[PDB]
Amino acid sequence: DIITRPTSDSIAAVANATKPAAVVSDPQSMKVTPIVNPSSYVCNVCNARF
Amino acid sequence: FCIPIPQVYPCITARRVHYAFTSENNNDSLFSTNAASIDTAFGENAAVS
Repeated sequence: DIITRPTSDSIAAVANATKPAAVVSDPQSMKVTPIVNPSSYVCNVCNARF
Repeated sequence: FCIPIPQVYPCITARRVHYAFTSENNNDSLFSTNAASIDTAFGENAAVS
């Protein structure tokens, strides 16, 4: 069995105040495509693709 | 082939990923760069030969 005593209002306010965005969009981002192509999947034994 | 466009001011360039590049100097067809400007700051600073 579990319970959850909610945190005090004060500390919650402080914590929510400081929350930078984890995913920001900027034009200079050092883009790198996937190493393996995610589109096609090849049967490693009979080379049949899907 | 992919080539950066020469710029006329010191800019901030993003790190890029390149794969292809030849083995000799096959660049003779290039005539000039930034002809209308006063100087090429970052890119290939080609001038009239």
